[PDB]
Amino acid sequence: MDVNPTLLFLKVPVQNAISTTFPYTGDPPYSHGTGTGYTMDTVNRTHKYSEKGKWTTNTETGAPQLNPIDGPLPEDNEPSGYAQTDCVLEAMAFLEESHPGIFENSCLETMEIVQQTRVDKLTQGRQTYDWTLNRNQPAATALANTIEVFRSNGLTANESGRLIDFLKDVMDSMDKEEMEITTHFQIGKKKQRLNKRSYLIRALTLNTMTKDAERGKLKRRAIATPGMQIRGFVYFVEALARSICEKLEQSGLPVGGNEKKAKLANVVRKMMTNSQDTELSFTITGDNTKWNENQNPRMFLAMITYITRNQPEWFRNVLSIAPIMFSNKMARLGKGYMFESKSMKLRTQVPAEMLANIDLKYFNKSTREKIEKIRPLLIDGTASLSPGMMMGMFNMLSTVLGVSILNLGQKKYTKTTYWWDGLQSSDDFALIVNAPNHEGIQAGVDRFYRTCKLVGINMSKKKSYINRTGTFEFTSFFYRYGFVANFSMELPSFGVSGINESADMSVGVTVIKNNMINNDLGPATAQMALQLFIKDYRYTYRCHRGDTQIQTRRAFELKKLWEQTRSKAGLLVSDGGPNLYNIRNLHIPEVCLKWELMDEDYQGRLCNPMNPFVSNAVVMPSMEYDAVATTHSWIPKRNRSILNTSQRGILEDEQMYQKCCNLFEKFFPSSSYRRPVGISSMVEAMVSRARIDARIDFESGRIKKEEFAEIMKICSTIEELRRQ
Amino acid sequence: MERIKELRDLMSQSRTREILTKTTVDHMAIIKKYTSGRQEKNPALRMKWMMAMKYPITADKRIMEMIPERNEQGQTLWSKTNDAGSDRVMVSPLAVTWWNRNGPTTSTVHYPKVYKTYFEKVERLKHGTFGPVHFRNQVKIRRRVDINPGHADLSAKEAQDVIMEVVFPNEVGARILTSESQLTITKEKKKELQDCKIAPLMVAYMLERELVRKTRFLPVAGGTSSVYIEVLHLTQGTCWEQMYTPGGEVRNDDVDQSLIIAARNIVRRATVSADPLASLLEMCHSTQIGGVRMVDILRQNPTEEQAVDICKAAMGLRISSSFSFGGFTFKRTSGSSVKREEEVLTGNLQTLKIRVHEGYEEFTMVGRRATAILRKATRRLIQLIVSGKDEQSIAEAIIVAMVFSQEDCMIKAVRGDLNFVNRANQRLNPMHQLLRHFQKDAKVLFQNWGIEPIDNVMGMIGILPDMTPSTEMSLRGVRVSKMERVVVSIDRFLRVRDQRGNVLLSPEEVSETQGTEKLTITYSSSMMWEINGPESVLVNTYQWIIRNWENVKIQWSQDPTMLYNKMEFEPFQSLVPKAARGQYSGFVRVLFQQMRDVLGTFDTVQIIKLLPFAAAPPEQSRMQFSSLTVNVRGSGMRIVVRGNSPVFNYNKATKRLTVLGKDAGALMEDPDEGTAGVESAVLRGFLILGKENKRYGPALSINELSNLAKGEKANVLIGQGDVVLVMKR
Amino acid sequence: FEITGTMRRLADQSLPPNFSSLENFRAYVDGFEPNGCIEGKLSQMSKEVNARIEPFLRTTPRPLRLPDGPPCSQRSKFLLMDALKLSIEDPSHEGEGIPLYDA
Amino acid sequence: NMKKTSQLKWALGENMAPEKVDFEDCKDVNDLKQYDSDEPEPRSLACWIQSEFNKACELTDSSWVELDEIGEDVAPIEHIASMRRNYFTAEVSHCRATEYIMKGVYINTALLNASCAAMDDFQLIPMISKCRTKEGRRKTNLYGFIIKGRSHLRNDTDVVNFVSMEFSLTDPRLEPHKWEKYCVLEIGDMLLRTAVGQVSRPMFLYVRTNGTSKIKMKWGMEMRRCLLQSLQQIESMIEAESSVKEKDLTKEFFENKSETWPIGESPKGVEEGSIGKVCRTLLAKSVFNSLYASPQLEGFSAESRKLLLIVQALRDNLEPGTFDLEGLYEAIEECLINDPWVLLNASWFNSFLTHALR
RNA sequence: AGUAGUAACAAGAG
RNA sequence: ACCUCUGAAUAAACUAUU
RNA sequence: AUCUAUAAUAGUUUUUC
Ligand SMILES: *O[C@H]1[C@@H](O)[C@H](n2cnc3c(N)ncnc32)O[C@@H]1COP(=O)(O)OP(=O)(O)OP(=O)(O)OC[C@H]1O[C@@H](n2c[n+](C)c3c(=O)[nH]c(N)nc32)[C@H](O)[C@@H]1O
Ligand SMILES: [Mg+2]
Repeated sequence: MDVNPTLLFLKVPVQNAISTTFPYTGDPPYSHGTGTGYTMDTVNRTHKYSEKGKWTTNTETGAPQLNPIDGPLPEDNEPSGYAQTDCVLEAMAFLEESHPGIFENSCLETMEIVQQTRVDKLTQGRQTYDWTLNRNQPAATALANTIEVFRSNGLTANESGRLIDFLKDVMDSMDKEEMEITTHFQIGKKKQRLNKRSYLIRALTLNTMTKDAERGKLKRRAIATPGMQIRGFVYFVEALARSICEKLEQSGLPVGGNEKKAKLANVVRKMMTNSQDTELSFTITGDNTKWNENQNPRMFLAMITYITRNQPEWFRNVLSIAPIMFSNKMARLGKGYMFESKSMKLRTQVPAEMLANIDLKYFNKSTREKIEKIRPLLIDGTASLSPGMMMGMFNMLSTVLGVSILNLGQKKYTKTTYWWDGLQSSDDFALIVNAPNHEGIQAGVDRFYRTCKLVGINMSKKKSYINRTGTFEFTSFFYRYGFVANFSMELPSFGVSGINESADMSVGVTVIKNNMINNDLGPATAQMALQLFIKDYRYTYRCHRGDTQIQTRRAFELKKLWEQTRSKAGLLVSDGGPNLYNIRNLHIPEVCLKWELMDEDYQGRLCNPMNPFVSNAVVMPSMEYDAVATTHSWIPKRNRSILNTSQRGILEDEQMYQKCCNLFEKFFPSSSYRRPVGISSMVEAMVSRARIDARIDFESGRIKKEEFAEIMKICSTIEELRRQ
Repeated sequence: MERIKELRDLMSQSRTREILTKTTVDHMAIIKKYTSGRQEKNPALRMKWMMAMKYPITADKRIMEMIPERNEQGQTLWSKTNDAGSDRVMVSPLAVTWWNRNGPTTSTVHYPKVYKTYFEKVERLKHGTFGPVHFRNQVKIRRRVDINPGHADLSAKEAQDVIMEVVFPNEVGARILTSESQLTITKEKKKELQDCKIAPLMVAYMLERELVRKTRFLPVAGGTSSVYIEVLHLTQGTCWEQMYTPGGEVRNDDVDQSLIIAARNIVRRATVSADPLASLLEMCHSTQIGGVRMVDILRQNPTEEQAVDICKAAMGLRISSSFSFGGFTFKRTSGSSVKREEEVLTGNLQTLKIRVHEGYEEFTMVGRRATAILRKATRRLIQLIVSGKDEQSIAEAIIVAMVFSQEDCMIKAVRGDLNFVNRANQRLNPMHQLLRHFQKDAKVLFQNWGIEPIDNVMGMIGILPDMTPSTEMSLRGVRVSKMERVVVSIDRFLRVRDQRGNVLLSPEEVSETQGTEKLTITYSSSMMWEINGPESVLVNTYQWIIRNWENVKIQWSQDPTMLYNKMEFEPFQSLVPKAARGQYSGFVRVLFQQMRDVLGTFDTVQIIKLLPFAAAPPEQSRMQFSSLTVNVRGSGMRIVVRGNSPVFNYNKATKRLTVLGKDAGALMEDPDEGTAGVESAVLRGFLILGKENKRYGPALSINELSNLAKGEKANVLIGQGDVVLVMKR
Repeated sequence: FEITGTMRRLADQSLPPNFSSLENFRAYVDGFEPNGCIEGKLSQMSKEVNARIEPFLRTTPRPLRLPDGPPCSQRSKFLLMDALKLSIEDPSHEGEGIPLYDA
Repeated sequence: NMKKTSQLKWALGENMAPEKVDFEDCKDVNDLKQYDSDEPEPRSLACWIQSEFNKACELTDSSWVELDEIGEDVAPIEHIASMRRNYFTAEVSHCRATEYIMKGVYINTALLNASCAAMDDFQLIPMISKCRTKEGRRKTNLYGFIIKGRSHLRNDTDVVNFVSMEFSLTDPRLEPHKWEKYCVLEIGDMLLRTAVGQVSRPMFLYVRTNGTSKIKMKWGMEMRRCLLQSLQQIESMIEAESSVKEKDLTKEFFENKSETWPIGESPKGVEEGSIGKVCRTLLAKSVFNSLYASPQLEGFSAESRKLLLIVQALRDNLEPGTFDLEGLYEAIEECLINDPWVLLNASWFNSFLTHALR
């Protein structure tokens, strides 16, 4: 008998065994070399989707720009970016007419957000494309470099600390004739002076790379990293789009998890109830083909212009900057290529900046065609990409556009016997169509498809299907008269997370508990998951039981600790103790779970604030998944690859930054608890605080006049040093 | 002194002086997050890779003096190599496990105080009581539940301001504590933490764990309080329920809320029984709320609620015929009402349904800071006489009275983005939303309410829209002044009459809202779902029909009258709209009778779907039904008579009946099932013969079949986009 | 927050084709009212741009086409159904003794 | 540490990477060109992968996993969970897929630890597994040896070369196409007994050069999640039946074996197995997903899930309709190139289509 | 050779 | 050639925990 | 009855020829 696991679906409905279709136990696919090929493919495809548009040369950067707006109406079902501006404006108008006041109230909330947001909002995130180095940097590091460069060039409006003032500084930098930077090499500092067009090309540039560890995709794809100049504008536009989306029932963003599932189920059931019993109902499990390569920044500018009608001019300008910068964007080509000589047995890296005027004999046929197609667009080492939204940006504004198209499906707008509605999340959608008969269903689907074509939305025919309402798929959630559990999606979360011993134990037990609550993880499987996690935890951290003879480097110390302990159950698993977790106590931290079983001296050593592994007191170092800090809350080593580069002065600079920050925290105790705000310098703020505190201590008699005078003398000395 | 000396030291060095001068306080956060780049992408892989290294762990440079370089076996515990970007050194995990057995020992006596929440969890689990495990048809519902209760009358921002005031008095900025709750908690924690010897940051984190509320959406069954949410993995499953009571002390407001929920469920279920009083009594004696018998709670709980008072009166207890509305205790001195749903258009152009109380009534309002006498008619305030304490108390009383009056002016006074659905599209109580909106800013409400001259009666003062004591003109029908349980008898139909003989309460006065309990409500009887939510009621009713299909089918064939009178259908009948119960019952009984007289037209699924609707006393009308409505969380969910439905879909491939998305069980094919496509339980007086037949002209609708006569075959658009041939017997 | 200079020039090139300045486009949008634009565009659009629904019957789907070529070869990191083990009776738990000694 | 001999230097790919130079100093080289970035060579589905999966689903005579301890049971639900977990562990510890899990976890753990510890050394790594026989006595097994090459791994995809020497009794000449990557030796004559007599069979050593990366080694070390993936689905089915039966059906499923699920096919037709058979089959499927992880598998799974959903909608009488079904088929078939596991999955999908539409 | 798959590794840098 | 260093951080939303 | 704290970390989701 040949074993056929797929035959299980003959009796178990596919949604009820959907976990079997996710092979998430093996390693995900990765990208090995460069991303230049994928980036060039994306640029060529984006320009191909708009090839019948109008070509212009940008007067400020010189980049050729393709404009598909108001292009010819398509005659086939191929993807295209020929969105009609009047159709988009009419969709926005009807969305506003069906939900009166949505844009006005969203604009009020966004005005409050714009006026109140601080500059350090930009540090939230992993990487930002640093134009001063032509590569990705940590968001805080990129922001610090940009601020230092702006200060050296007399652009100091960001000293207010507000994000909008930083955006004003960006706008002012756009008008500087020359921007100066500083470069390091093999470690001295050199000044480089960009010109206006060079800086403008750098500021409009988004970095590109490949996406690693992506599930369900046979082929790799390119992704983007926004630069420092555009991040604030994108944040403000997305804040407005979020305010709009919060007021829309069809929106799939920004609600996630159980709240999202409940909202979607309620919306679907409301649609079912509003449907007459004497009419057919069909749901479309729909995807869109190349949503971000067909949507145009000019249409987003039009949407923002319609949304911000009757608003103050400054608000309209600050919202409009982002689509304007996105319609003049450049794309970094990437690493380039590597060339291999078989006879001479050598390999070499070809930078992407040489692809403008490199001989085409080296490349193969497909890459040569890519380079030939993209060479007219190449400028200053980047590619001109006017059409398209690059990658994972303006998702909620895309949701707004999709919801407007869905909203166009009321009977007041269709003006016929059919109507539609559904769900929208960025580009993914689900559509419910009602009609007296099948002809009406076909007509409604056709009208939805053609309206989407008008606004530049192409429904992926090969990835969409339609059936009677009751089952659909939306944003990887499988609905079979209700959302079903999908355990395989959370399966990679089980295991040793890799923070430290205490945090990893907490993560393991919390993941088991959360999957019991949410993903229908049964009690027996929860116990087995706990056993497997304990096994992996003991193997990973070399913390097997003391009464075992697993030969590790740590086994002798654990044996010694086990021998001298009286109450073995009190030892943590990190110390070789037993596992006391079961279903009933998954929610309890380990140190608290076995606190009363510990020896007094072992407990005193474990929870000793004067231990070197963690920076009547308690152990404190950012204590995620670590309720009680012990000696097991240590911090692993950082990567040392930067010591071989020219950026190794950043280590000394950050050491001095940490020193100054800790000294400041010595003056403002609440600084760590809540982020301090202020335009004054650190030394000035500290001196003022010291003076007021010394005066108060003298007044209340906590210190004597001699100490007050000494503090005043030291403050005067610091003031003297401050100027010089 | 040490701080200023260290600052003077840093200002002497060139680079530190540059950092201290050129960096503002706003940019201090940016330089604090400043880093060379922690190249962490796959932390699990990185940890597995680093644990194979000699020294994967960093430690402060004091370890070279606090821990020896080598242990007894000579294994190295630390190295002098410094970590990147710091002066910390590289150490082995052997150093940590050596410290845990040889390091200096300190006194860990303050740890239970600092981490009181986790040890509180430990104590609650330690003293908890486990009951039996019941395998049931669980119906979980995604709802917002609290995982960290925090403090009752506080929000996250208010709690943070209180914490800043308590721990960092000189860093509060411009905030001034206004709410009396904030002042009380601040004084209490300042006194409790006076002369405390813990680090201020740790104290702030303790107060955050103690005072900051946190709520999340979870698929929850049973109680939604924090003590039950923290053990939700333990107590609730997909097919089982574990009876459990936390060992701590239960908050009394949770008890009040759960008692209200249970009383409402019990009263609504009892209203449809033959003898409501006996059913209510036997249900109250079988109900537990958080491990406590319901009767004991009723005997020791002073909760002002209609269903709670009906439950009390049924047991001979004295009741106070009162209720709560917007923080005030209302009591109807005289008058009567009948509820009526009326659709209204809000000021911000929103359409919503409001339960409108008809009739003229008089009330007395009692609050912690104000008192009023209220007289009203249908959506019209006759007069209001407030005698509050200060300006804000009288303002709040006036706002509450205006919202209670359901005045169309109040509805049209709504401005801004006032939402009447949840963030998860769950319908909210309109009155509560209006209260919360007008308690934030009521200038527009007072402006649009109107004005009225006063006649200077008894010296009672007038009130102006900007809250001033005028003596000439006042708000329309508003006047300003200056500053008990009763034995009852309850009828067989739960009608509560005072000793004189006047009616005080009735089942119709019980709210139709279907809420959820803070504390798990355990019901012990044959049907453990008898007082459960509508989804569980529907699923369990159809599963009960499925499991008992043999004898139910036999009874339906032989003695339908006793089958229709089963007590199991009564929780279902509590969901059918009251006005339509008789019509649905009569229609379904006629369908069943036709199904019996037409042999071979025996559709098992049709009988199972339509049986629970026949449990009501039948009313005979000629109206046809294509669908029957069932109230589920306020929205009438239709069950389509022919074909599948959102509530009731039967899958012929799996033979598995699914209700509201919950599996209810698998049917088995009867030998007498009609494998001929002939239907007799779809139209009240018409028998479906087959598919479309063009010979008999165009298709018509179900609602126009009266003109047809005996044997007149016709085509009807019955069902979802289908046309079939029907004939009249 | 004023758009001037380079930003103004970029804004003047971020519009639909028939607009020359951002002020003109803003004036057009501010005075815009929906006047049968979508209906007219739908009438102009050809009937070949449609989403025709093809029924998925039991006779509709076809078997997947597996590629033709030389037969596939084993690629696992170790043998699975052909592995041979030389076993000893060692009363020790998982990973206790020295691997080389056991080997 | 093995001596860096010529045979090991060849077998472990020593000095096989070309010298990294500058484009300035080599641009004039005649054959200098872009790396070979062609598509994978297509391969056809062979019968041995189905036999491998059939053998991975079987019941062994030894227990292959020694699960750790948990806290004592206090709640009644904890006792019910312990009973169900006893059934699950009895089913899953005696499955060949569990032996594969343990073997892979040990091999990948040893490889990763050696790779980090000895960057520039050739380490000899025995392939060791532990089991408990039917009579409960511990037993240590040796499958063969692994020699690790250098492991100066910078990226997560950087390859460390290793040589795998593994004992076997399978003659490589019966299915030569399966062992194209191997050099098979004959190192001895092992004496087996069938029923009563001693039979002499050759003992082969399957030697090949292979490679892996840090990410692959990590996901091999984490191979014990296949147990969770199989058991969660099994318990979901059990609890789904218990919900409508209003009682625990674990014992009824595992002992009475009354409820069966179609799990395979024979010349007669579809064959149905018990709950334990389904558990072992799902475990083997998850284990093979772990052992044969490839982008082709990911693409095929994601693209064929849609077709499964469409077929399910057809079976539910929901009148499903497509728009570009041929496009969906092309997207699915784009992922069927040369991976035996994906080709077997495609054959399974074809069989499912044949059975699900008649 | 092998891993692998649209581009890489089969050590890199000083 | 010895020697020395090093083993590699997309966006948005969400979820979990602190 | 309502109910997006702030921040940090990890995880999850988001495909043309
Ligand atoms: O949490 C819910 C409930 O448990 C809680 N609650 C109720 N009672 C108490 C007490 N006594 N202490 C603490 N908490 C309590 O408040 C929540 C109520 O939610 P919900 O059930 O959705 O609201 P309810 O259905 O009770 O309606 P509500 O708007 O709150 O009104 C309550 C009460 O007022 C009656 N009523 C309103 N109006 C306008 C009336 C009228 O004009 N004439 C008469 N006779 N009654 C009127 C409502 O019908 C209810 O009886
Ligand atoms: Mg989709």
